[PDB]
Amino acid sequence: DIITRPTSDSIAAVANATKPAAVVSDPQSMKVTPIVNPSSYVCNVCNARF
Amino acid sequence: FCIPIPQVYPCITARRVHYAFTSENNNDSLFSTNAASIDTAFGENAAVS
Repeated sequence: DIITRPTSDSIAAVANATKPAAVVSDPQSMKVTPIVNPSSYVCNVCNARF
Repeated sequence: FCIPIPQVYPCITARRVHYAFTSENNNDSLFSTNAASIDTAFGENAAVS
């Protein structure tokens, strides 16, 4: 069995105040495509693709 | 082939990923760069030969 005593209002306010965005969009981002192509999947034994 | 466009001011360039590049100097067809400007700051600073 579990319970959850909610945190005090004060500390919650402080914590929510400081929350930078984890995913920001900027034009200079050092883009790198996937190493393996995610589109096609090849049967490693009979080379049949899907 | 992919080539950066020469710029006329010191800019901030993003790190890029390149794969292809030849083995000799096959660049003779290039005539000039930034002809209308006063100087090429970052890119290939080609001038009239």
